[PDB]
Amino acid sequence: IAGFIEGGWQGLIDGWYGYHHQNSEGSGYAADKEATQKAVDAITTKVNNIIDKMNTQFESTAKEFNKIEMRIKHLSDRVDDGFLDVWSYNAELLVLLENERTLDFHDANVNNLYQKVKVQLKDNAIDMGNGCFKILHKCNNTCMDDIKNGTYNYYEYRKESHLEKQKIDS
Amino acid sequence: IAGFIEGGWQGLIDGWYGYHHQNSEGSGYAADKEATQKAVDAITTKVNNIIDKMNTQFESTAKEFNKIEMRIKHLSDRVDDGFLDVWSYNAELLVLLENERTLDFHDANVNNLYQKVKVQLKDNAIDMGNGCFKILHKCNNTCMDDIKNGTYNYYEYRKESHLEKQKIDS
Amino acid sequence: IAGFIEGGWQGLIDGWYGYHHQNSEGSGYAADKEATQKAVDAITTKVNNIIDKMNTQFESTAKEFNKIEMRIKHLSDRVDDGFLDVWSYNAELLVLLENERTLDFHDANVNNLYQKVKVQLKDNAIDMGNGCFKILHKCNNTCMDDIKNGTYNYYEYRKESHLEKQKIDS
Amino acid sequence: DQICIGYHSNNSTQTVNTLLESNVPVTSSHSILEKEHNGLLCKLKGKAPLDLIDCSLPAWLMGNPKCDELLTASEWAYIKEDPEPENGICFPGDFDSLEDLILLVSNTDHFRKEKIIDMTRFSDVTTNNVDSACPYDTNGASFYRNLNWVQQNKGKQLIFHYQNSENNPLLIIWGVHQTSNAAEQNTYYGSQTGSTTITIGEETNTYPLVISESSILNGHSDRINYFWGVVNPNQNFSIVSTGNFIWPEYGYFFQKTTNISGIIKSSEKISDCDTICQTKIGAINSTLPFQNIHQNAIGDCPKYVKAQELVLATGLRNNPIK
Amino acid sequence: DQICIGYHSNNSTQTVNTLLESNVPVTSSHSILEKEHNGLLCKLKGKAPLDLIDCSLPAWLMGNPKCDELLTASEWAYIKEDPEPENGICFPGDFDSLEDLILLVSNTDHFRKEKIIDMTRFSDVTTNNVDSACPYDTNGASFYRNLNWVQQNKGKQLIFHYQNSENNPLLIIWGVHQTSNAAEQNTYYGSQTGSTTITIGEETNTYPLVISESSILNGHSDRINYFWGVVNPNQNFSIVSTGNFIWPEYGYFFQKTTNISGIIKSSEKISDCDTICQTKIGAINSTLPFQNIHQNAIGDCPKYVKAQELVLATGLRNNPIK
Amino acid sequence: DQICIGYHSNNSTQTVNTLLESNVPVTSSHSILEKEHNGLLCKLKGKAPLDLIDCSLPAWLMGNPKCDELLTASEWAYIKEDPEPENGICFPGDFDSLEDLILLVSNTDHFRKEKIIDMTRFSDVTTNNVDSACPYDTNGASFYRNLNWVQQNKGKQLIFHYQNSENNPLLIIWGVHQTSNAAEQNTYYGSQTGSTTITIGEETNTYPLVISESSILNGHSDRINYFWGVVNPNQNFSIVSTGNFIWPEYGYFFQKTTNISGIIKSSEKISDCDTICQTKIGAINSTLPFQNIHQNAIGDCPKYVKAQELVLATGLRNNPIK
Ligand SMILES: *[C@@H]1O[C@H](CO[C@@H]2O[C@@H](C)[C@@H](O)[C@@H](O)[C@@H]2O)[C@@H](O[C@@H]2O[C@H](CO)[C@@H](O[C@@H]3O[C@H](CO[C@H]4O[C@H](CO)[C@@H](O)[C@H](O)[C@@H]4O)[C@@H](O)[C@H](O[C@H]4O[C@H](CO)[C@@H](O)[C@H](O)[C@@H]4O)[C@@H]3O)[C@H](O)[C@H]2NC(C)=O)[C@H](O[C@H]2O[C@@H](C)[C@@H](O)[C@@H](O)[C@@H]2O)[C@H]1NC(C)=O
Ligand SMILES: *[C@@H]1O[C@H](CO[C@@H]2O[C@@H](C)[C@@H](O)[C@@H](O)[C@@H]2O)[C@@H](O[C@@H]2O[C@H](CO)[C@@H](O[C@@H]3O[C@H](CO[C@H]4O[C@H](CO)[C@@H](O)[C@H](O)[C@@H]4O)[C@@H](O)[C@H](O[C@H]4O[C@H](CO)[C@@H](O)[C@H](O)[C@@H]4O)[C@@H]3O)[C@H](O)[C@H]2NC(C)=O)[C@H](O[C@H]2O[C@@H](C)[C@@H](O)[C@@H](O)[C@@H]2O)[C@H]1NC(C)=O
Ligand SMILES: *[C@@H]1O[C@H](CO[C@@H]2O[C@@H](C)[C@@H](O)[C@@H](O)[C@@H]2O)[C@@H](O[C@@H]2O[C@H](CO)[C@@H](O[C@@H]3O[C@H](CO[C@H]4O[C@H](CO)[C@@H](O)[C@H](O)[C@@H]4O)[C@@H](O)[C@H](O[C@H]4O[C@H](CO)[C@@H](O)[C@H](O)[C@@H]4O)[C@@H]3O)[C@H](O)[C@H]2NC(C)=O)[C@H](O[C@H]2O[C@@H](C)[C@@H](O)[C@@H](O)[C@@H]2O)[C@H]1NC(C)=O
Ligand SMILES: *[C@@H]1O[C@H](CO[C@H]2O[C@@H](C)[C@@H](O)[C@@H](O)[C@@H]2O)[C@@H](O[C@@H]2O[C@H](CO)[C@@H](O[C@@H]3O[C@H](CO[C@@H]4O[C@H](CO)[C@@H](O)[C@H](O)[C@@H]4O)[C@@H](O)[C@H](O)[C@@H]3O)[C@H](O)[C@H]2NC(C)=O)[C@H](O)[C@H]1NC(C)=O
Ligand SMILES: *[C@@H]1O[C@H](CO[C@@H]2O[C@@H](C)[C@@H](O)[C@@H](O)[C@@H]2O)[C@@H](O[C@@H]2O[C@H](CO)[C@@H](O)[C@H](O)[C@H]2NC(C)=O)[C@H](O[C@H]2O[C@@H](C)[C@@H](O)[C@@H](O)[C@@H]2O)[C@H]1NC(C)=O
Ligand SMILES: *[C@@H]1O[C@H](CO[C@H]2O[C@@H](C)[C@@H](O)[C@@H](O)[C@@H]2O)[C@@H](O[C@@H]2O[C@H](CO)[C@@H](O)[C@H](O)[C@H]2NC(C)=O)[C@H](O[C@H]2O[C@@H](C)[C@@H](O)[C@@H](O)[C@@H]2O)[C@H]1NC(C)=O
Ligand SMILES: *[C@@H]1O[C@H](CO)[C@@H](O[C@@H]2O[C@H](CO)[C@@H](O)[C@H](O)[C@H]2NC(C)=O)[C@H](O[C@H]2O[C@@H](C)[C@@H](O)[C@@H](O)[C@@H]2O)[C@H]1NC(C)=O
Ligand SMILES: *[C@@H]1O[C@H](CO)[C@@H](O[C@@H]2O[C@H](CO)[C@@H](O)[C@H](O)[C@H]2NC(C)=O)[C@H](O)[C@H]1NC(C)=O
Ligand SMILES: *[C@@H]1O[C@H](CO)[C@@H](O[C@@H]2O[C@H](CO)[C@@H](O)[C@H](O)[C@H]2NC(C)=O)[C@H](O)[C@H]1NC(C)=O
Ligand SMILES: *[C@@H]1O[C@H](CO)[C@@H](O[C@@H]2O[C@H](CO)[C@@H](O)[C@H](O)[C@H]2NC(C)=O)[C@H](O)[C@H]1NC(C)=O
Ligand SMILES: *[C@@H]1O[C@H](CO)[C@@H](O[C@@H]2O[C@H](CO)[C@@H](O)[C@H](O)[C@H]2NC(C)=O)[C@H](O)[C@H]1NC(C)=O
Ligand SMILES: *[C@@H]1O[C@H](CO)[C@@H](O)[C@H](O)[C@H]1NC(C)=O
Repeated sequence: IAGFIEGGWQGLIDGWYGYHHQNSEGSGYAADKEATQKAVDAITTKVNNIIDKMNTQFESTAKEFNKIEMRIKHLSDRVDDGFLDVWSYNAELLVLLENERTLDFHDANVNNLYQKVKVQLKDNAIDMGNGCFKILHKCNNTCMDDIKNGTYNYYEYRKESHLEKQKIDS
Repeated sequence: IAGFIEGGWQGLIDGWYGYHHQNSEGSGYAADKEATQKAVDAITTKVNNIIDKMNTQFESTAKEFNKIEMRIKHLSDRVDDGFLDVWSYNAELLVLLENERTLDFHDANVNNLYQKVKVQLKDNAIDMGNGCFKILHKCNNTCMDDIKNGTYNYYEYRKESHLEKQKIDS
Repeated sequence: IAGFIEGGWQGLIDGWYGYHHQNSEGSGYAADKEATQKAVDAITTKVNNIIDKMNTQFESTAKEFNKIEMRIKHLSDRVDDGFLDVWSYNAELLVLLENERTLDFHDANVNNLYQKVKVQLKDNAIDMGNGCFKILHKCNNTCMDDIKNGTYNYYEYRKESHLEKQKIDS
Repeated sequence: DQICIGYHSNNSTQTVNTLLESNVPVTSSHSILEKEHNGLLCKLKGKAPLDLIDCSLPAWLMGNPKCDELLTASEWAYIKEDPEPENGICFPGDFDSLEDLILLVSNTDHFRKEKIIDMTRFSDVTTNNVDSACPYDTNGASFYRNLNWVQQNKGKQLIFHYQNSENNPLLIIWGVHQTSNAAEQNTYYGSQTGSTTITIGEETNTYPLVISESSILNGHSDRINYFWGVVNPNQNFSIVSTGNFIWPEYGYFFQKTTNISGIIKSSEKISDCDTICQTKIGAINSTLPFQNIHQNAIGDCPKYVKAQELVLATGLRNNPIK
Repeated sequence: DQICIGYHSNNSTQTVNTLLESNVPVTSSHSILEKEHNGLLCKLKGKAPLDLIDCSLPAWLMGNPKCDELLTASEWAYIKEDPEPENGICFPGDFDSLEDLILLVSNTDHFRKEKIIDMTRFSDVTTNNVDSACPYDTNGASFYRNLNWVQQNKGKQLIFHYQNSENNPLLIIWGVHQTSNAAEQNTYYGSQTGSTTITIGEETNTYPLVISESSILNGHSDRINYFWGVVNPNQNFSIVSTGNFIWPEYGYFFQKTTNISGIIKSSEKISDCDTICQTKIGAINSTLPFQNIHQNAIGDCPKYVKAQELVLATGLRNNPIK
Repeated sequence: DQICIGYHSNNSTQTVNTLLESNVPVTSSHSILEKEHNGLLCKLKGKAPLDLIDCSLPAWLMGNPKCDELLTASEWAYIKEDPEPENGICFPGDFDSLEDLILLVSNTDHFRKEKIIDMTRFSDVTTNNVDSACPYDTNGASFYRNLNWVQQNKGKQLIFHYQNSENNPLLIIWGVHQTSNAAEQNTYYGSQTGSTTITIGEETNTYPLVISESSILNGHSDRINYFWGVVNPNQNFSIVSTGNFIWPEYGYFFQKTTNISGIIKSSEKISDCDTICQTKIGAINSTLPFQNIHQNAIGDCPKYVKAQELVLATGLRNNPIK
């Protein structure tokens, strides 16, 4: 009933981003399948790079020196403490930065859908400010599909929308 | 008199982001307390993460070998050179990248305040292009407060606004 | 004839971002020189930081030990494997991340030009949704230059625009 | 009529941390930290490890009678040894350069025992000598299978030459007897002489007679110290000895690998499993980039970190409207 | 009627660098690089260092008479030594494996001197011998407090055994006399023999008689070379000597810690201050993640980097409306 | 009338990878990875390397008659040695501590050979001895130019003292003869003694006579083992020898540098070129941050990585409107 401004939708079950419509023929949730897939491929690519770029040298446990070489064993230990601190700090900050960016990426994708719809409708709708548009003309299932597919024609519905705008203006 | 497009406000003394209103009753600066506090928490969290994640192994100064073991001392010296070059490069770029993002973060928060006001007023105001709105009806302190609190009623003022817009379209 | 929404312009040859216009006098491409230069300095600063921050200790190839110290030579070898894996991983992810951001940066800069035109024209134009604006009044070369320079006067063409809009509304 | 733009929510309880915010609920996430302890010892990339059972590596190599002999040609990815092996070096002495030897034989593609010296060639001497500190069964007296303790030299010079006519290097292990006193020296060798020079390629190893008492260990105040060398394809080795010497009657032909693994110290048995990365407290059979299980590992491994968790957000902020 | 959206400017002169821009003015910022020099030597985490005053570590351990004696049990977080100690090894000779010893005693939870050997138990021999190279003051011949120089063995074998019945390891330090010539060997020991075996746990150390001239150093062409060992809890040590031996009459029970610090080389005094991280040029009492003060440090320290500054923007671009 | 906002496209075939997407066409890009193999050996920051031609470093240092004598005072930024030098240590024996020596002489600001000992000072002795194992441009017997083999000592003690009064440290190299048997020992020295002590500063090095046969190597069953040491400014060295000594007649004065480089092993000759970074398979004359050419390098170098490519996007997504 309300849009992305107020939160997420339990009812959107076939994708990441999408639409909810209401008209005389009924209502429903529908995923923007293409925006979802594109975001899925991007996130999968990100996760797979973080994983697959770790292509390592063969790891050895041969780290022993003779009993009169404790100083060398200590060097081996502080080498490993050195790398432990590098990898720990870097891994920790990578996760925190990437999580911030991943959440923003989702916000940018949702905003893009909103902007795409906003610009098709123009003043044939009133932006309700909650992620929803109040459409100023009868918008049936074919009309809804056209908005979703990006093929909505402003001028087709301009006259009817303008008359509806008049009584609001009173 | 002008807004964020043109620069910051020395007169905004009690917050990071906010508003300046002008009406028949007076004028003044006021911070958006909640947007400010939210941003402060985010930046505090960022800084505290960058500092606190440096959780290190106990550091030793035992790096000595015997007089006939200079090759081992040299190994110990280039181990430290190696970590020095790792930490120095990574620390520099981290600061450079995090500063770019912190500045973008502030821009995005200001733009958000802007968008929120804009979608509330709709065509009840003219966007002056400098971060300010010229509103087409008398807007008293309760009205100004409502705009700031996000409870402005677009339909309450539609009629008065339309009449003034007509006088403008001439 | 279409804009950034649909892709780039081979015809834009003197800058990164810019405009294409169409009026009675004719048509043509023109770079936004300022926005281009600002972005170029930004990207050059980025690449130079990534390169110049690599200020290193003097590198040596003295890494040998006697024939009865194969365990020390092994420690030396795994120290280099260690640094090898640290630099490889971090260099790879640095490039992947910076490339994502450089592309977003270019997108942001194009969006800025678009927002700046949109807010000047307001309802004196119809946003065609493809990166272009259909202007509702005659807009000669001077007028076009004013839009590109940020000095376009809304109220000067309002009456003419309102007349053309009412015809569309029929 | 209305159309709304929105996004997916679900019943996930997963949360993630970001640079700006802590404990943010998300619709899905993915861990990049391997944290699982399973305690299994496996094969490494389809290659089995050498299981020393209750023996130490030196005991197995020299052939402590209580250790299983190597009968067939074999190979292994790494070596599994008990933390405190029951069967170690039985005649007290030091095994020289054990750390470097591990680098050579911790991962092998071919490994085979062979007789190298026919001990019957030497005359006026006794051979295959034995000791109650190295028994097979209780109250017995035996000795390392691979090594041949020669006695009763009476100061006589024994000379031996060998060429490696195989295409794999040859590992040999020998011993040098430090006697407790002149009387023992006489009892064992019949002369106050007994020094040995062994030459491998162009390296010369000389062991002069040393007579000196030590503390009693496993019944012995005397010592036999062990040494080893590798003879390369077409390389020669030679021995000159007037006594006090334990001969490398047997040796091992072997083929090196490029990847050095090491010894996994564990009480556990090898299980019927396979892993790309192994530690002494379990397999890390994962390609995730990081792990917090153990500092030391073998194979194709994630990097060790001390993070408790490293969870990437994949999904959306899980903030459904009421 | 008007409403505007805007943001905060102030009079700050701070600037930051970003990946894209240099020297950008901001309203506030925060350094994450510790830069401050204070030159103080402090307690580390509430725990005081061992002040060696003007002695070297070996001189203090062995009890050079010019160095202060450890009268009561103590402990310390690190060792503070002058760069060039006035008082070091007085009887010339080498101190074996000092680097390995530092790893053991640089950070201790307990350290207590105790008499290990009753030197009256030996007969036909002189003890507590003394030398002009180790004075307590000018012309006052003396010797290390902890090490007992035994002479006039005449080839007689001395025997000693000790059992560590504490829960703390025991550090012992001894010396072996290399005489210059047969005549010197005679006046000190009365025999052309003088060899020592010292056994600690399973380990045997043998020091045969060495008679050989060296260059004169502080009046001496002979040498006393020093060695040390650690007797673990429930372990024994024993000594068999026929001469040329400086006995470990006193030793130190000590409790190891996990965190190895080391020796801080400096002429400064220890001040009344506490820090989480110490360097030889001063304390880095900071939880900032990086420092550019010194490559070597001890404790809970920021990482050393070459940067001149590392400043994070926290506030806004300070670009007030003209 | 219309106005549109747009951006640049071109016919670049360049692609980059990002964290979200692979092979994205862009209008421009810039590699940060140095990849080029040129196979040149160069000067390093304007400083020439030392070219050993076909001598090994010890053979050159000692002055094998078959390599070129250093005549002038010289300097070098690194040392260039053949992988398999024709001319090495001609008289069989071990060269002690080569690796430590390399750290001292790999990069020098000044290097100059001088005569240190006047060998004509010794009577009843033969000097400048010669051997068929160390021949000239063939054949005829000779010896290392810097090292003077003294014979026919006949148990007589020789004594030498030297003071370094120069302001640079001095490198000296000496040898000690291990004879095969008593008959050989008598043939060379005329007596069954031959022991040497060389003191440098406060360090004493003692080499007692060793008679012991080895395998025949270049016509020799005996050996000469080589040692070296450094005499600091205002320090002395001395030698006491009764035989079996090869004297350090010549030495090298040198000036140490702060930057340790090492030995470049290659068959290539030095080219008239100049680089800031050198590897043994070519120069890396670049300020790029990373390189994938060789693990081992010298100078001011990019970091070694395993990547095949590191390409930063600079331009825009190259997706022109159809
Ligand atoms: C650290 O040294 C401890 C003492 O060393 C001994 O004295 C030294 C000065 C030196 O001479 C050294 O060579 C000596 O061995 C040592 O503890 C000793 O261990 C000995 C066994 O190795 C043990 O011998 C036994 O002595 C018994 C004598 O009677 C006991 O009770 C008497 C009551 O007054 C009194 O005299 C003492 O309390 C005696 O201990 C014998 O009864 C016994 O005979 C058995 O063994 C014979 C041969 O094996 C058999 O033939 C016979 O049939 C019996 O079975 C045996 O000889 C010493 O008593 C013992 N000394 C003390 C004071 O405890 C430590 O070694 C052992 O530690 C003991 C406690 C055990 O755990 C044992 O297994 C350890 O090996 C030693 N610690 C280490 C780590 O080596
Ligand atoms: C970005 O690439 C553009 C495409 O280039 C084409 O693909 C490249 C990968 C490469 O293989 C190139 O050879 C291809 O041409 C490029 O645009 C091209 O520019 C060419 C240079 O003038 C031009 O060549 C001409 O082609 C004529 C062929 O006729 C056209 O129509 C034919 C229908 O069947 C078909 O063949 C193609 O569609 C052809 O375009 C020739 O007749 C003409 O010959 C004259 O000039 C020759 C040398 O200049 C003389 O030797 C000869 O005697 C004649 O005088 C000439 O070969 C391509 O037509 C043109 N392609 C298209 C589709 O426009 C861009 O470079 C240039 O773009 C043109 C339009 C100009 O603006 C010019 O200033 C640009 O440099 C290139 N973008 C940039 C900025 O470089
Ligand atoms: C590097 O070696 C230097 C030379 O070594 C000496 O000769 C070698 C060939 C070898 O035999 C070696 O064993 C010799 O010691 C050495 O410099 C020498 O140091 C000696 C003291 O350690 C010193 O002895 C003094 O000799 C004086 C007489 O000689 C002078 O006059 C002579 C005639 O005109 C002339 O031939 C000499 O060159 C001198 O100019 C004695 O007067 C003096 O006795 C007095 O002082 C003693 C203590 O100071 C008292 O005990 C005594 O009662 C008298 O009052 C003393 O015996 C040598 O002269 C000196 N040789 C030279 C040529 O200088 C370096 O060590 C010392 O350097 C000297 C200058 C001091 O600074 C000292 O502190 C240094 O240790 C040596 N360098 C090092 C670092 O070891
Ligand atoms: C000895 O030095 C260690 C440093 O590491 C060393 O550990 C030794 C055992 C040894 O192996 C050595 O080689 C190795 O280098 C010190 O241990 C660190 O110091 C303290 C412990 O008091 C810890 O710092 C604080 O940790 C607090 C709590 O931990 C946090 O838990 C919560 C979980 O909700 C979470 O916020 C984080 O995950 C934290 O881990 C924090 O409140 C506080 O702010 C500090 O960060 C630190 O974690 C210890 N590290 C390790 C590896 O143990 C010892 O204190 C030294 N010993 C002595 C007696 O001084
Ligand atoms: C031996 O281990 C290497 C590890 O890489 C390095 O190369 C070795 C030759 C040696 O120099 C080591 O010290 C180095 O660390 C390993 O090679 C890697 O294997 C992984 C397996 O997942 C590959 O993904 C990766 O590409 C590869 N990396 C490198 C740098 O080569 C070897 O495994 C591979 O060996 C090759 C010869 C093939 O048999 C291949 O199928 C196998 O994965 C490993 N060798 C063996 C025989 O196991
Ligand atoms: C020796 O190598 C220098 C690299 O850094 C070294 O510093 C030494 C003191 C020593 O600790 C080495 O272990 C360590 O690796 C190098 O100096 C570097 O030059 C950079 C050029 O941009 C400068 O940033 C900086 O001075 C220095 N880098 C660092 C991190 O210290 C020397 O080469 C250059 O030295 C500087 C001072 C220049 O002015 C030139 O004299 C010279 O090109 C190098 N010395 C020599 C003689 O080659
Ligand atoms: C381009 O269009 C603009 C907008 O109408 C014209 O300029 C305006 O002219 C009116 C009077 O005609 C004047 O009141 C405005 O101040 C002026 N606005 C702007 C944006 O400058 C312009 O026509 C006029 O240009 C001016 C400079 C003058 O020469 C006048 O005589 C002329 O009519 C248009 N330019 C052309 C060549 O058509
Ligand atoms: C849904 O409504 C749309 C919009 O009116 C209908 O599309 C038009 O239908 C009218 C009358 O049938 C025609 O005059 C137009 O030619 C149609 N225009 C388009 C967009 O094709 C559509 O027919 C309606 N669909 C249903 C199922 O009633
Ligand atoms: C502020 O402006 C509004 C709009 O003209 C007026 O407040 C209205 O007053 C009456 C009863 O209070 C009702 O028409 C509305 O419920 C009120 N609107 C609001 C904002 O609640 C009035 O002119 C001004 N209010 C004050 C404080 O004078
Ligand atoms: C290894 O031993 C063999 C002997 O079994 C050596 O072969 C002889 O070499 C000498 C000179 O090198 C020749 O004169 C003989 O003709 C060879 N005899 C045989 C039967 O081959 C071989 O040289 C030795 N290897 C080395 C490196 O010395
Ligand atoms: C290494 O790079 C440097 C810097 O580009 C080169 O030095 C230049 O060499 C050219 C000759 O081709 C001369 O103009 C100057 O000596 C340098 N250029 C300038 C203007 O500074 C050097 O030649 C390169 N080395 C090699 C052989 O690749
Ligand atoms: C170190 O930090 C603590 C806690 O802030 C403080 O009490 C103490 O004064 C500091 N020590 C120094 C060196 O000032």
